[PDB]
Amino acid sequence: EATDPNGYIVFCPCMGRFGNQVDQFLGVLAFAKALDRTLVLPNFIEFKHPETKMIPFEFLFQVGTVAKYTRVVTMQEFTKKIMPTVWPPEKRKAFCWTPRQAEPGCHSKEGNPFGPYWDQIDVSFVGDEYFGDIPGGFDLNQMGSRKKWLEKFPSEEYPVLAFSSAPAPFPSKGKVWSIQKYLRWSSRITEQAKKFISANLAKPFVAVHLRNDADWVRVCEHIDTTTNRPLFASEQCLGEGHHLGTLTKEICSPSKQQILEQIVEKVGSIGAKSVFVASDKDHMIDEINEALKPYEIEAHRQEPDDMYTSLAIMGRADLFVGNCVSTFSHIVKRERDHAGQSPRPSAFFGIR
Ligand SMILES: Nc1nc2c(ncn2[C@@H]2O[C@H](COP(=O)(O)OP(=O)(O)O)[C@@H](O)[C@H]2O)c(=O)[nH]1
Repeated sequence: EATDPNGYIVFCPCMGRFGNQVDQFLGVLAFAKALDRTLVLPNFIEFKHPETKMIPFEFLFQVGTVAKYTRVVTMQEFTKKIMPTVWPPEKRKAFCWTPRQAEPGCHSKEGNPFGPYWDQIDVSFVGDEYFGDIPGGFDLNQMGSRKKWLEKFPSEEYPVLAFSSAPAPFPSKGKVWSIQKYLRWSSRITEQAKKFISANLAKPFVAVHLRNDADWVRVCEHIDTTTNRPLFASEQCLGEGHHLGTLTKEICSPSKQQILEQIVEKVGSIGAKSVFVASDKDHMIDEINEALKPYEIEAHRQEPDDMYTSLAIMGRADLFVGNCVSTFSHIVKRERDHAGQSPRPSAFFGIR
């Protein structure tokens, strides 16, 4: 019915894959609340055979729950009710930090997933706006920055702030992690997880995330122990600014030997009766089963490995062993920390 007189934020989760998108989305939630505009829930993005698939927020997560954090609308609602009445085509401007080259601009629809995401909701942009000139950019907790935002893009002139990418830092700040208390798997996904667990995973079970597709080597080449800077999600196991210790290649990219040894250790730590493995490539089922044979238990995977059901299963594990650098693992860690009545235990490869 009524539309928000403070205006709206819509954005493309245009950086990285699902872990990346969620990580920034928590920040966008914090941003929308502080600014006090209603957030249009994004379509998440999945890169497949030839196509870029936009996934409705509500296919993955419950709107009811996220609405307990801040004012939200589904993309379906935005497209049907809000856009036709508050955001006519002549007012559709894109927002980004600073102009860049392909005439310099936001280039909000150049390439993949940029073009397809906006095509999905029949948005073409008629002009660009920049916010990078505001001191502290999208950090609304810098004194004066919020006032400056409301001065530069008032809701009367700009009913919809439409961002080329998430208006949030990457990696996420520690202060926003607990916001994923407000992300709850759709019933569909939770039921797929529950069925796999009851059929295949005698309790208590250890769930492990094996991050090992071809893009990972380069990720872990980033590690230099002398400077010990945060790398993607590493602060999830080493604390903000790595106050707990040193990021190592053993943490980022454990060897097969190290993986098997630590699975065995974690099985023994809980008297586990089964192991679940989620992986982007090599689930190591044969190697793990061989390593677990003296202990008369097995490892199990989904066939095929659906990334969302996999995250949900790892969230329900008695013990989760994740990859500390991975933002995909970070989703599980944050669910285990914040989703429930009380926190459920997590561990990571290479960290004591
Ligand atoms: N099916 C499945 N896919 C995965 C798994 N781990 C990674 N992936 C894929 O690889 C992407 C990794 O990107 P991202 O989620 O941002 O996490 P990060 O790169 O590990 O920080 C995921 O979003 C998935 O598309 C897994 O355990 N199962």
